[PDB]
Order: sequence, then C-alpha cells, then structure tokens
Amino acid sequence: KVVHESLRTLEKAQRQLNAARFVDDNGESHYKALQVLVAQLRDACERNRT
Amino acid sequence: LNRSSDDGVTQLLSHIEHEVLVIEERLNELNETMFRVDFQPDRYLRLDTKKVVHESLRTLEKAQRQLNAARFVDDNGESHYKALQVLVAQLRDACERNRTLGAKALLDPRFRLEFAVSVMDRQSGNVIESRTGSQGGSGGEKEIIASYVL
Amino acid sequence: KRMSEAKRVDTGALVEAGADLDDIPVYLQRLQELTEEALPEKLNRFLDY
Amino acid sequence: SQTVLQARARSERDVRGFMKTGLAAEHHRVGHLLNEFLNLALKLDWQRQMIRKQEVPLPAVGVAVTGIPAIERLRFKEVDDEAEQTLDLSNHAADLTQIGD
Amino acid sequence: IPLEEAIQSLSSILIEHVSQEQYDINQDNPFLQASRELREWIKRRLIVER
Amino acid sequence: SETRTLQKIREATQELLKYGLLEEASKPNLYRIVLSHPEEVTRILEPLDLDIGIDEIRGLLYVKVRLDETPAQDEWAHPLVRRQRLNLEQSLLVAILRQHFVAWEQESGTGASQAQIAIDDLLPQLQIYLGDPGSESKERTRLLTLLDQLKGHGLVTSPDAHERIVIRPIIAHLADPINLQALLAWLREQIAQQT
Amino acid sequence: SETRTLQKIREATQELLKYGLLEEASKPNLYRIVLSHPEEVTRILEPLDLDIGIDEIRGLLYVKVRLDETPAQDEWAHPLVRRQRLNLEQSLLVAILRQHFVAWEQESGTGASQAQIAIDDLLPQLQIYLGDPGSESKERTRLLTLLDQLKGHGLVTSPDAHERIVIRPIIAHLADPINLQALLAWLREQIAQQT
Amino acid sequence: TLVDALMTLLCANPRYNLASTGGHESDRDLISYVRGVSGPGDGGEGQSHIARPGKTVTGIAATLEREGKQVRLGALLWFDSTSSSVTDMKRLWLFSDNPGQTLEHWLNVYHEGGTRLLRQMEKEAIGLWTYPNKKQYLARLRDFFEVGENAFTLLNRAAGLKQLNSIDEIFRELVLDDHSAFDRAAEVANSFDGLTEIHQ
Repeated sequence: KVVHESLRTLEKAQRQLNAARFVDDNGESHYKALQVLVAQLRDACERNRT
Repeated sequence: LNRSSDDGVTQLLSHIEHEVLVIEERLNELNETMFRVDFQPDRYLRLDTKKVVHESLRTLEKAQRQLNAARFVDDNGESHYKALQVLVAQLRDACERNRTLGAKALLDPRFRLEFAVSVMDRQSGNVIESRTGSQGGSGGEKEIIASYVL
Repeated sequence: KRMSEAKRVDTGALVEAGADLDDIPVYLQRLQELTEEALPEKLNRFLDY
Repeated sequence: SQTVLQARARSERDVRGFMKTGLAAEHHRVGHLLNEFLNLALKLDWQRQMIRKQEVPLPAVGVAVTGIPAIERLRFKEVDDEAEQTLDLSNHAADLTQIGD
Repeated sequence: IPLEEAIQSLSSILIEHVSQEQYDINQDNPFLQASRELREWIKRRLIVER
Repeated sequence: SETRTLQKIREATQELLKYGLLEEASKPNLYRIVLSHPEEVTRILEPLDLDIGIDEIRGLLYVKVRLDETPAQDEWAHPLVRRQRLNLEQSLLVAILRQHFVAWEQESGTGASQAQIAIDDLLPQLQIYLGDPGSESKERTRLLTLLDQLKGHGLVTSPDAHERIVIRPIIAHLADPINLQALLAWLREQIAQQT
Repeated sequence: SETRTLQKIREATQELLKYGLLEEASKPNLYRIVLSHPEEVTRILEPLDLDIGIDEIRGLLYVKVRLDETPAQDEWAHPLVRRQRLNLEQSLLVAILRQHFVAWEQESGTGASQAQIAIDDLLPQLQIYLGDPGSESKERTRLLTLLDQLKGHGLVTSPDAHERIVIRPIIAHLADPINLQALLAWLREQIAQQT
Repeated sequence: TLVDALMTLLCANPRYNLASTGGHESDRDLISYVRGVSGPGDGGEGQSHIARPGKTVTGIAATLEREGKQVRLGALLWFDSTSSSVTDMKRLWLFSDNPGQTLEHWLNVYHEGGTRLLRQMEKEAIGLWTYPNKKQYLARLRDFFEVGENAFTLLNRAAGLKQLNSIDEIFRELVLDDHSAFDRAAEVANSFDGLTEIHQ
C-alpha cells in the first residue's frame, strides 16, 4: 500500500475544511477552504494522464 | 574603421567549407569500399549527404552583403559601424549559445550536412530505398541495416 | 471619468445610460438599489447555500 | 375593389403599428437619441449609391475570430477512379514450395 | 398580370417587331430583352409590380 | 510543470471566439461556464487584444476590441477583426431595429423572451429613406440583403417560416448612448460638409 | 493596474493567428522575438488548443493544432481550424510546386534560397494535366488567379514585375504530402495510357 | 504481415510490427498495409514501392472453432481514389457465426455493390453482423468472449515485449481493468457549481 502525496494533501484540505466550518465571518474563509478542496479534484481530472 | 577589414568572417566560413569538404571526401572512400559488397542479391549500399543551410548562415551572409553595401554611404562611418556591430552580434550570440543546434548548424562542420543510407541497383544504378533510418522494416532487415551502417 | 469607469465595470444594468451629467440619477439609483435590496438578498442566499 | 381595399388594409395596419412604436421610446434616453438620428437622416441624399456606402464610426462588438489558417488544415482533391474493377481472386496455386538450401 | 405570363407575352410581341431596324431591335434573345425592358419601364414608373 | 486550463473553460472560450458572442438562450451549459470564471477568460483573451463584456440582465456575453495601454487606434484596423466596418444604410436599419427593441423591452420589461419583429413592419420604415422603386420584389430583396449583411454581425437571425426575425440582444450594446452620441456628431459634421 | 502582456509579443501572436506563417526572410524582428520567448507564446496559445511548431532550418513558424496525445479521436476536430479540401486545379498546382521545391532542395540543400520559377515555365506543366483551355490569355489568367488563391494560404509569393514567383518554405509541412505524389503520378500515367 | 493481418481484428489500437522494435514502439499503420507500402521509397518522385496506388479493396478474416461451432471475424477496407489519408479510407468491420459466410463471399458481394449491398445482406442473412466503426465491433467482441477491453490489448503487446522492464507498469496498463473514479470525481466537483455561481 503506497499513499501518494496527493491523497495526503487532499486529506489535509479535508481536515482544514472540517475545522473551518465554524469560524465567524460572512462565510469567506469557509468558502475559501471548500474551493481549495475542490481545486484538487478539478486539477486531478484535467491532467488525468499524470 | 577605414583600416578595419572583413577578412575575419569570410576566412572562418571558408575554413568551415574546407572542413565540410574534407568530411565529404573521407565519406567518398567509404562509399567506394561499400561498392565492393552486396547488401542484397543485386543491391549495393551507399551513404549519401545533403547540405543544410541553416537560417543562421543565410542571415550572416545577408549581414555581410549589406555591410559591403554600407561602406559606400558616408555618415561619419556610422552606418558601416552599425552593420559591423550587427554582423558581430550573430557570432557573439552563437558563441554564448554554442550548445543549441541553432549555432551548431553555423559553426560546427558536422552539422552542415544531413546523412541518409541509400540502396543502389547494381546494374542500372537507380536508387530504390533512400532509407533515412530504420522505421518500418521487418526486423532482421532492421538488423542488417544497423550492422552495415554501424 | 468615474462614470465611464463605472460603465466599464458595470454588468448590463446600465447599457441604457450615457456618460453625461444628465444620467447621474440612474447611477445613484443603481447604487441605492444595490445597497438596499439586491446585495443583502444575494448575501443571504450565499450564506444559506 | 377588393384589391384596393386590401392595399389600404395593409397600409393602415402597418402605420397603426408603427405609431405604437415611437410612443414607447419618446422619453427613453436611447430612444430620444435614436429619434434625433432618424430625423437627421432624411436630409441626406440616399439615391446616390456612394452616400449610402459611407462607413459610420460605430464600434466593433461580437468580433469573431475564426479561420485560423493553420497549414495542417488543408486536404487535397479526391479524383475518382472508375476505369475497371479488380475482380481477380485466384487461389494463388503458385505457392508450391520452391525454397533455398 | 402575373410576371412570368407578362414576360411570355412581351417576348412574343417583341418578335413581331424585329424587322423594325429603325430602332435597333435585335434578335439574340427575346426573353432576356423582355426581362430587361419590362423592368426598365418599372424604374420609369409606367408599370409597378406588387 | 505543464498546466492546462480547465478543459471546460477551453471549450467555452473556443466556442465564444468562434461565434463572437454567446447566450444562455441557446448555449446555457457554456454561458454559465464563462459566467463563473470571467477572470480566466479575460486573461486568456487579454494577449489577443480582445476582452469579454458581460450582460446578466439579458443573458448575453460578447467579445470586444481593446485599446487600453496602446490607445488611439481605430478598432476595425485591429488585425483579427474579420468583417468590414459598418455601412451607413446598415446603421439606419440598425437604428430602426434598436427602436423596435426598446419598444418591446419597455413593454415586456428587460429580461427573458425574444424581441420578434415581422418583416412587414420593416419595409415601410425603409420606404421613407431609401426611396421607392415601385417593385415589392426589388425592395424585399434589398431588405433581405441588408438583414443578411447584419447576420454577419450577429444582430439578427435569418427570416424564419413566418417571415419574422429575432433581434439578437447584442444590438442593445452596439448602439448605446456613447456610440450614438459619436454617430450623431459625425452625421452632423457630414451634413455641415454638405452645406 | 494589472500587468499587460508585452507589446511586441501581442503583435506577434495576433499576426501569427491572422496569417499562420512567420518568416525570418519577411519579418525578422517578430520572428526573433517569438523565438527568444518560446515559453510565453506557447503559454498564450495553449488555452485555445493552438501551438506553434518551430522550423529553425527554414526559419519558419506555423500554427498547428495542439489536441491531445493520441486520444480516442484518431482525427482531430477543432472549432476554429475549419478544414478545407482544395479543388482539382489547386491540388495539381500545389503538387507541381511541391515537386519543384523538393527537387531544388535536393540540389542546393535544405533551406537554400529558393530559385524563382517563371510563370511561363508553369503553363506547359499545367497543360500536361489540363490541356489548352482555348487561348493563351485564358490559361495565363487561370494560372495567375490560382497563384493568387494559393498566396492566401502562404504557399507562394506574388509574381514580380518580370513574372516569376518564389516558393514559400511553408510548402514542406503540408498535411499529407503522399497524396500529392500519388495523384500526380496517377494522372501522369493515365494521360500516357490514353494517348 | 500475417500476424498483424490477424491482430487488426483483435486489439482496439494495435501496435503493428511490435516484436521487431523490442517491445515499446510500433512503426507502421493500417494504410501502409492496405496500400502495401514496401518501404520508404526512393525518396524522390518514384512511386514504384507502393503496391496498389489506385482504387483498391482489401479484406481480412479469422476463423475460430470450438466444438464445431465457427465464429468468423472479418473486415473490409477500400479507397475510392489515390488519397491515402485516414479520413478517406472507408471501413466496414464484420462479425459472424454462420459457416456459410466467407471472405470470398464478402468480396464478391462488394464487387457487385458498395456498402449498401452489404447492409441489405445483413438484413437478409442470419447470424451476421456489421459495424461501420470499430468501436461497436469491439463491443461485440467483448460481449461475445466475455472479457474486459484490456484483455485484447494485453494480447497484442504480448506478441512481443520480451523485456518486462517494470512489473508495475505492465500490471497497471496492460492487465488490470480500468475502474478509475474520474467520472465520479467530476460529478462531485459539479455539485458545487451552484455555490460558485452564487458566490460570483
């Protein structure tokens, strides 16, 4: 079993988003975290031959 | 500036031409040796060569010609000096970037010509296969091509 | 100058307004509408989503 | 009579419609500028082809970029061949073993 | 008059006046000559097509 | 190392450049895609001296020339603009179309639905300016030729079965107050020359 | 405010997308700039699925479709690059020019300055595959209009005052050169069969 | 030539002449076989090396038997002109399980008439199938032999490939079926599109 750095970074973003749901603002930081999570998915899909 | 002369570049180009001619002549002896063997039932192989005038050499010749033209317009010799500077710039840049093929095809004799293995008919002398490599071929046939050329 | 720049950034709602002093009321109305109704509604929708 | 009355039926219906427009745009800003321009148009002499082939200073919008002339995009003519047909499908019985040592 | 029938009739009539060289009436193509002058008249407001 | 723009964005911007304008009324799946990443599309179109211009009210996106940071150049001399500068008689029909569009827009409110006009209503309008050749066939051909030349600019569709034409909403931007003011000034200058 | 892509690179990209060809022999400054910033231009053109192939030997650039590395689509399809098939006469003329260029390169080398070929020289060669259309004037007009048509694609230069032409280096990178040789030889053999 | 005549039917995107190259790259194509290009030619004007430069036809078929039952694979390829570009070559793959249907039968039928005749014959004859593109035919092969698409490509690259330079690469690209969740990830990302639109 070999866990690549990409999955580790995605897990880190997962935890960051999970902890960031509760911060008190206009939703800015929560949206930032959510988008930074998804960006890993999109980038992965586009360069799927890497 | 009046005392200055353009002999330097033309001599270098002539020396490069001499080197290319030397390489071609040396290949000539190998071609003659290769005539004595049959690469195939009635085919004898040969090595050809074309001349590759890289764009850099064309630009250098153009600069040299415009320099020849620029000497005879008098503006305190400013135009002549500017033409000489332009001509020297190509050489300096090639020296600084010798590793790129762009300068190799101007300063290196080995890159002034492009090689290609050829198959000759023993009787008529008409070429049948201007083999530039081994793409395709049956294998075994690939092997004989490689072994002969190497 | 500033009306022209606002037009440049402006998205469609002001296609029917020029860059002369006559049309300043339209720009003021747009700003008033954004401050009062459109912006808070969009923010509420964004937070809810 | 039924042709003349039809002509008037078209003519009246197509002006009772035109006047509904114009009313809706008298006080709208772009409508006002448009009416000014339309009024200024009449003075011109449209019969002369040259005057109605001038080039107004309107902007370019919806500019379309197409036909990038990449050299690879070309293809050559396909000339049909129709002289004969290669029906021949012989069994090639000449495959009898004739091989070297 | 329907336009095509008008062209037919005018072309047939022009044939019966070719011998009138006093006005350079030619013979090359009666139908084209009709197509030309039946509109030459329209631009002169003698006839109008609707 | 190698970074490819999101394939969806590439598809959307390629279509947008091909047609010159995009709409939610016909290609929603691409209109939304462009409307969600305007910065990316603007920067992709930035080198070519082309810039997006958005219209959420009507559902219209279009590409327009830039003169920023290289000013004082005629827009139509730009190298990629593939069509000719507008003709006077074409701008007359543009003005009439815009008048009909403003009427329809203020009747039904800015928003959805299409601003349709019947070919019948346009023949009389031109009859005043362009003169009457006394042949419905000829003036109908003239009007259809003008409309076809305007389809090359993307302002109108071709006549459909019922002899009607949709005025594409981009017309609202082609003739707006600033451009109309410039056009009026130029036309007054021409009239003064005529005197 | 935001940075703008350098001026001359914008100029290069726009011109290269207008014509599709850049030559050191006809635009030296732009060619030098584009080769001095190889990554920037390929980055500007990447979003559109376009990409430049550089031919240093002949000092020529050209825009080629960038589509992916042998995807399920055996044949590329692009929204901007509209594929065209030349008519018979254009195909034969392009084949003739291709053969002349290859023959001259076989002697003077690859990239050697192309020897001008007289218009008079071409007419007999087209007459082999097309006969005599009826008059010298007709055939010469046909040849001149075909050369003008091909100049659009950048294959040839306009004839000089002495009525000779040059062969643009672009002709080496045509799509599938095997089509020209085969068709040319096929017609050349058919004429011998019939005569 | 024979091995690739067989393999054209089996694998989706074949690697012709693979064994000679050593196992990593192919250096031919279907067109060079249909035309029968003998070699790179004299390099000049000559056209002697090409076997069938004009309008030509070609067909290949393989017969596999189990317990007497015959499944005859087939293929037809032809040109209507000298053009040798992939888009002008017209193809018709064939699959059948009827012993009576043969390659000679197909060639005679084609000589009688073009594709339309073969399509009519498809309706007329039982136990026969045809496909104007290779994808549906390969799907038929899959559902007939009950194997994932990777199996035939594995067979093709097994015809040579005497190195096995990296077990990981072989088992990742040539053995194990494709179960990547790329489509699922794309779907998940699209679920957040509404939020992006609202925020923008």
